[PDB]
Amino acid sequence: LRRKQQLGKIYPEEVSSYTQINPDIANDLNLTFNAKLLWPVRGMTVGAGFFAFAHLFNLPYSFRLGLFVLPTAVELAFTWGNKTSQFKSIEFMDYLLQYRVSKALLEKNAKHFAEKKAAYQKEINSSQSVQDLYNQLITLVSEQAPSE
Amino acid sequence: MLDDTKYIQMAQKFPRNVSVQLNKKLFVTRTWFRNYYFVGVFGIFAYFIYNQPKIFAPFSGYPTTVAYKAQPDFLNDQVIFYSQQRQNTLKNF
Ligand SMILES: CCCCCCCCCCCCCCCCCC(=O)OC[C@H](COP(=O)(O)OCCN)OC(=O)CCCCCCCCCCCCCCCCC
Repeated sequence: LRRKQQLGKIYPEEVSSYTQINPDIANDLNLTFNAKLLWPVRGMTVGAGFFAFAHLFNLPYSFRLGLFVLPTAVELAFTWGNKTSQFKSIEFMDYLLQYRVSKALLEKNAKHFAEKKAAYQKEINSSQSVQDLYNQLITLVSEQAPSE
Repeated sequence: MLDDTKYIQMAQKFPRNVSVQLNKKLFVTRTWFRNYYFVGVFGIFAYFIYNQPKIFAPFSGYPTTVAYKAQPDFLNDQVIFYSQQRQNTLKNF
């Protein structure tokens, strides 16, 4: 609740962004938060298959209704709960908060960095991060540069 | 002492070549009735015992978590992420 209050709201773009590290990010966030009503589609499909089997073999309607309810109950039981989903949602929310803070700083300093950005684009043809490039340069200096 | 003479006689002397063919359909029907009354009745209790501890004590099932720190990348309009491994522990009692 604290992290979700700090974040305010979550948009699908950030979920897609975090899909890089958590492919099941949406499947965990849906079980963690009351975003949309979740129907046991797989359980209902299994129940429909059992219903077809019962119709083919002439089983009682009570039996086929029970065999439809049972897979639905199993799906609901395996769906609800799952506090591991809450843990992964906490991780995703931390990632999203950090991303939003960095984005806010970017927007704040866009005008200040506009002028420097043009010469950096006109001088450096690589799109890699300045921090990574500077770390690589520091390593290169530490290795090759003569101590003298 | 109980007068178990007839039962003792039966136990001592029994046929050793008599067998009865079993209706496969009826045997399967009874076995699947047992399977139905097992899954659809006892699985509720078994899954309760298995999962309710996992619902009321989740912190013990997820030992390690990750934390992130972000820095801006203005010249490329990117976001740089630094990760960290932490031991999943309670917070803000
Ligand atoms: C990833 C890959 C996974 C693959 C999974 C594969 C699963 C395969 C499951 C196969 C199930 C086969 C079931 C066959 C049932 C046969 C029943 C039978 O022969 O008896 C028929 C009998 C008829 O009823 P009656 O009232 O006598 O009426 C007369 C009609 N002539 O009817 C009766 O008396 C009632 C019969 C009740 C049957 C109950 C069936 C319960 C099945 C529970 C399955 C649980 C699986 C859990 C999987 C979890 C996975 C995470």
